[PDB]
Amino acid sequence: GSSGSSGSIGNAQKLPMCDKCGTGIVGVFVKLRDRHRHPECYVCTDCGTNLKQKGHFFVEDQIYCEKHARERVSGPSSG
Ligand SMILES: [Zn+2]
Ligand SMILES: [Zn+2]
Repeated sequence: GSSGSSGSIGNAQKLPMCDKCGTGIVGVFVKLRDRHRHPECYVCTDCGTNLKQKGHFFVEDQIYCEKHARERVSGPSSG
């Protein structure tokens, strides 16, 4: 464990907090339409594949891989 993260600081430039985890992003990242995510979180939510090239889909306010997304957008409906 690190048990660090020390350093007193006042105001700070606004950062696009990731959606998957929920933490202020810094540096390289994947900016979504109206949302923001990390360069590693951008991966699918079901399995976790790099949607960098493949791409991400919108289902129930979530992101998945065409492989999973298609299955969700097409099929049953979980209340
Ligand atoms: Zn994240
Ligand atoms: Zn998936």
